[PDB]
Amino acid sequence: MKILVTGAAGFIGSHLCQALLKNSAYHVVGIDHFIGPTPATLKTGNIQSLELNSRFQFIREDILNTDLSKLLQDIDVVYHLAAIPGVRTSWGKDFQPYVTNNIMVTQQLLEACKHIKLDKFIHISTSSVYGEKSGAVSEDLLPIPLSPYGVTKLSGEHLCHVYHKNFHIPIVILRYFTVYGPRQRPDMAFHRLIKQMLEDKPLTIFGDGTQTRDFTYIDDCIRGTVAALETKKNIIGEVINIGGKEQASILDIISMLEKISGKSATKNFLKSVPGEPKQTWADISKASTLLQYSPTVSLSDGLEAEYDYIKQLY
Amino acid sequence: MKILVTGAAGFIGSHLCQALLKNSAYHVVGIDHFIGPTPATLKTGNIQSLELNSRFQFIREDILNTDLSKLLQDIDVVYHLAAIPGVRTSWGKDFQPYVTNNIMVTQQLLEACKHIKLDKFIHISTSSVYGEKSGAVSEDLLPIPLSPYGVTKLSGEHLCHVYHKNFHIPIVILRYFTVYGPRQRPDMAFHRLIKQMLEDKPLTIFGDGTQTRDFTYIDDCIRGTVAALETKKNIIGEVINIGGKEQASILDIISMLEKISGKSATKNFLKSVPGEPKQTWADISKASTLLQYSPTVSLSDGLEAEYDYIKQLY
Ligand SMILES: NC(=O)c1ccc[n+]([C@@H]2O[C@H](COP(=O)([O-])OP(=O)(O)OC[C@H]3O[C@@H](n4cnc5c(N)ncnc54)[C@H](O)[C@@H]3O)[C@@H](O)[C@H]2O)c1
Ligand SMILES: NC(=O)c1ccc[n+]([C@@H]2O[C@H](COP(=O)([O-])OP(=O)(O)OC[C@H]3O[C@@H](n4cnc5c(N)ncnc54)[C@H](O)[C@@H]3O)[C@@H](O)[C@H]2O)c1
Ligand SMILES: O=c1ccn([C@@H]2O[C@H](COP(=O)(O)OP(=O)(O)O)[C@@H](O)[C@H]2O)c(=O)[nH]1
Ligand SMILES: O=c1ccn([C@@H]2O[C@H](COP(=O)(O)OP(=O)(O)O)[C@@H](O)[C@H]2O)c(=O)[nH]1
Repeated sequence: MKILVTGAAGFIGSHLCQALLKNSAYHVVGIDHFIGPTPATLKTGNIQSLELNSRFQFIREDILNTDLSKLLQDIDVVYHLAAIPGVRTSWGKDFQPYVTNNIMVTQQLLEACKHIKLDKFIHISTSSVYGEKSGAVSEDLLPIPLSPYGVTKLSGEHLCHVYHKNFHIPIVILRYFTVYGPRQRPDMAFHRLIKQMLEDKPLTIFGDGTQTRDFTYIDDCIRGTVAALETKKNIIGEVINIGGKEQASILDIISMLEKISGKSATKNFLKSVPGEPKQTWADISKASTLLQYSPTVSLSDGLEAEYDYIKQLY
Repeated sequence: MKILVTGAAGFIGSHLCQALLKNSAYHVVGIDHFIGPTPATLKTGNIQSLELNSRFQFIREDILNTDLSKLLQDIDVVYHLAAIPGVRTSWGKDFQPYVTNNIMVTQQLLEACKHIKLDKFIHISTSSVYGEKSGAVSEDLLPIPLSPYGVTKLSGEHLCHVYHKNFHIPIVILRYFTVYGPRQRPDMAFHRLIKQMLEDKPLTIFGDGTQTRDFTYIDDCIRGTVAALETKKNIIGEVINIGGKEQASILDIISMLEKISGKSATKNFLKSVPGEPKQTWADISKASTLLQYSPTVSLSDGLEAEYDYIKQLY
C-alpha cells in the first residue's frame, strides 16, 4: 500500500516513516515544509537515512501550496502529523501560524481526501486538548484547552469529525502525551535540559519543577501509531490516547539526568508558562483494548537514549 | 457605561445596539466591516437607524485593521457578535473567511482586552457547536460540531476560556439557537420562505422538511443578551444557551406561514445540506437561573412580525 505521512521530517514523523519502511510491502510519501521550532539542519539529519530508501519519496513543500491531487493519488493511508507545536509561542502575533498550519492545513487535506478511497486517515493530536484535568484522562472527557496551541489542535480533531460524518473520510484520532527520545525537538524539556547539562549551563525550570507529565518514549508512540494502521478491527471515528510507561516531575527527570551524567545540575527557576497544565496523565485502557498497546520503555532507558542522541548531535 | 458591539450592522448586533440605546446611561460604539452573506445595502439601513441616536458611534473598519488598544481605553463591556455565519457555505475554498473572522478576530480582540479594565466580555456563540443529540442540550455536553462553521465558532469559545483562565478576561459565552424576526439575514430560512410565499414562488426546502429548530425570536434573544450585562448573578466563565419559546420543523413553519399569508404554497424539496443538524433543542435551565431568561414571543406572533418586515422590505 502507499502511505502519505505529513510532517515526515519532524521528530515523530521521521521515526514513523522509518518504522513503516521496515515492511517491504509499504511505500511511503513524506511531505514536510521544514517549519516550526526545529532548525532545518536537524530535520535534514532526521531524513538522511529515509532519503536513501527507494520506497520513500520526499516532498519539501507547504501542504497549503502543494498539488493535493498529485499528493493523494493512489494513497491508501494518510498519517497527518504536520503541525506547529509549542505552548509559549502560541500567544499574540505568534498565533497566526498555528491557525494556518493546524486548522487550514487539516481542512485542505480532508477536502482533498473526499473523492480518494482511503483505508484510514490517521490524525495525530495532543493531550494539550484536555487542558487542566485531575486523574488519568479518558477520551470521553470534555476537552477545555489551556493554550492557543491546544485550541488549534482541538479544531483539527473537530474538522476530522466533520469530514468523517459528512463525507465518510475514515478518520482515527491519536492523542499523544509528551513524546521524548532521539530526535526530540529542541524546544522540548528533555532536549533543552540535556543540552544545558552537557554544556554545564543552568537547567531552565518553568515554575517550581513539580509539574508532571505522562512521558511517552518515541518507540512506544510509534508502536501504537503503526498498530492503528495494522489493526483489522473497525476503529474508524475513534479517539485513542497514546501514553507512556512512567509519569514523572521535571525535578524527578533532572535527578535521573544527574545519575546518567554523574554531574550536578545548576538549576534556574523561571516564571510558570501561561497555558501549561500542572499535570498530564493518560488513561490508555482504550489503546490497550483496540490496538493491544502497551508501553515498555522505562524513563531510565529512554533518557539514556535521548542523552546519547543529544551528546552526539552537538 | 460605554459598550463596544462588534458586528453592529448585522442582524442581531443592530437589534442589540437598538436595545442598549433605550437606556440613557449607555453609550454604544458599533464596529462593522460590512462582510459576510448580507449585502451592504441592508446593513447601511441598520447603521442609519442607530445613528439617529447621539449616544451611538459607528466605526466602519475590519477588527483586524483597527487600533484595538485605543478603541478599548474607555470601554466597560464588549459584546462580540462579529463573525461569518452560515452552516451551509463553510466548505472548501469558502472556509478561510470563517477562520479569519471567527478565530483570528476573536483571538486579536481577546489579546487587546488583556490589560483593559472590562466589567464583561460577552462572546456570542451558536447551537452549531453541539451537532446532534436526542433531547434538549445542556451547556456541559461534549460538543462535536457537524459543520466547519460550527468548528470555527467552538474554537472562538475555547479562545475565550484560554484568555479567561490565563489573563482573567471576564468572559461570558451565550450560545444562540436559530434567531429570527425583522432584519433576519436574507440567507436564513424564514426570510427566504416568506419572500418566496409573498412572490407566489416555490418554497425551497433543503431535505424532507422534518429538520427542527429551537427558533428564538429576536426580542427574546436580545432580552437574554441584555440580561447578561444587567443580571444580579455572577456569570463570569459561564456558557449559557439562549433558546426559543417553541420548537418546530420547517413543514410546521410553512403551515404557520400559510395561516398568516392566507395562501396555499408550492413546495420545492431539494437535497439536504451537509453540515446541518436534524434537530436543535436548548436546555435553558441555566439561563432561567442566571439571567431570569424566559422567552415570551410565540412562533405565530414572531413569524407575523417577520412577515410584515419582509413584505415592507421588498
Ligand atoms: N512531540 C510531542 O510530544 C507531541 C505531543 C503531542 C502531540 N504531538 C503532535 O505530533 C505531531 C508531530 O509532532 P513533532 O514533535 O514531530 O513536531 P515537529 O515540529 O518535529 O514535526 C512536524 C512537522 O510538520 C511540518 N509542517 C508543519 N506545517 C506544515 C505545512 N504547512 N506543510 C508541510 N509540512 C508542515 C514541519 O515542518 C515539521 O517538521 C504534531 O501534530 C504534534 O502536534 C507531538
Ligand atoms: N442569526 C442566527 O440565527 C444566529 C444563531 C446562532 C449564533 N449566531 C451568532 O450571532 C452573531 C451575529 O449573527 P448575525 O445573524 O447577526 O450575522 P450578520 O452577518 O448579520 O452580522 C455579523 C456582522 O459581523 C460583521 N463582521 C464580520 N467580520 C468582521 C470583522 N473582521 N470586522 C468587523 N466586522 C465584522 C459583518 O460585517 C456582519 O455585519 C454571530 O456571531 C453568529 O455566529 C447567530
Ligand atoms: O526548558 C524547559 C522546558 C520545559 N519545561 C517544562 O517541562 C514540561 C514538559 O514540557 P515538554 O516541552 O517536554 O512537553 P509538553 O508537556 O509541553 O508537551 C512542561 O511542564 C514545561 O513547563 C521546563 O521546565 N524547562
Ligand atoms: O431556503 C431554505 C433555507 C433553509 N432551510 C432549512 O431551514 C433550517 C433552518 O435554517 P436557518 O438558516 O433558518 O437557520 P440555521 O439553523 O442554519 O441557523 C435548516 O434546516 C435549513 O436546512 C430550508 O429548508 N430552506
